[PDB]
Amino acid sequence: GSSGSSGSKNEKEQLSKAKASVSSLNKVIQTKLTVGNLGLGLVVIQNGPYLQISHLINKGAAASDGILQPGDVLISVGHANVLGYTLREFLKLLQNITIGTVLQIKAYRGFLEIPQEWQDSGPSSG
Repeated sequence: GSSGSSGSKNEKEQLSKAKASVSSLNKVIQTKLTVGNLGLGLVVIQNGPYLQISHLINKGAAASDGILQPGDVLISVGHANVLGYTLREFLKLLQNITIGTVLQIKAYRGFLEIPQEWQDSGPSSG
C-alpha cells in the first residue's frame, strides 16, 4: 500500500534538528490568477478552519504563479470570504467561476504549518 513515518528511528534513517529564534516577520501573499479553461483546480485539503493548499494543478493558473505556493491559507478567494470555507465548499465555489476571471487570492505564507505526513517525495538531497 503506502508508508508514513518520521525521522529519529532505530533503523537506516536520517535525524537532525532545525530550530531557530525567529518570529518577527509577517508577510501576506496576494496575486491574481487567470482562471483557465478548467480553472485553477489546486489540490487543496481540509486543514483546520481554513483551506490549506496541498498541491497546484499544473494545468491551471496557480500552478503557473510562482507567488502562490501549495501550503498557504486563503482568506478571500474571488471576493468570496473563504476564510471559514470548508473543503467541500471551496470547491463548489471556485467551480461556479467562469474562464478568464480576475480574482484576488489572499493567502498567508506563515499562518498554518504544513503536515509533514503529506509530503513524501521532497526535492531529495542525497
